[PDB]
Amino acid sequence: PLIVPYNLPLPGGVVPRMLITILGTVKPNANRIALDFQRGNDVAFHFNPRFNENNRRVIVCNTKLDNNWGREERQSVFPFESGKPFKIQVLVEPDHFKVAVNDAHLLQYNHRVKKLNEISKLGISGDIDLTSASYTMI
Ligand SMILES: OC[C@H]1O[C@@H](SC[C@H](O)Cn2cc(-c3cccc(F)c3)nn2)[C@H](O)[C@@H](n2cc(-c3cccc(F)c3)nn2)[C@H]1O
Repeated sequence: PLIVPYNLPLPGGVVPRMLITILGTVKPNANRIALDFQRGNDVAFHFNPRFNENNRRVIVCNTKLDNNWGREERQSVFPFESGKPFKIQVLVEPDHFKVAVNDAHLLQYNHRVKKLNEISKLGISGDIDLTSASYTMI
């Protein structure tokens, strides 16, 4: 449905209790997926499944400030499957982003960028077909 890369505005920034849902299908032979929550040119939260990093599947999370990447947080639990449909949910909590894939908790990422109201765009990129991207308050 939707064109990738896709930019989803987050009007007024993120706030605790905001739930973002992304539905799509991983392409065959996919190499990478990325979600980038942006504060202007900075990336507050980069969520990056990698299908083949030295023959391993890994999720890399990080923050980019002033064009420099910080310390990576890596997760070896890998719920994505080439060719198959997925659901990503990102719930904004007071102290972290909480990510679930296919209704199962995956990881939390502590807020490094603390001006939550200034994180006002989400970029979706990589080797997917994107079906829907939306948000709501819970
Ligand atoms: O930090 C996140 C950034 O990472 C760099 S790569 C640096 C390597 O991760 C560094 N590194 C660390 C280790 C290591 C860790 C533990 C133990 C050990 F032994 C070794 N090995 N290598 C990427 O270019 C960068 N990016 C990805 C994309 C991007 C663009 C379109 C689609 C998409 F899907 C993605 N745009 N920009 C970002 O993802």
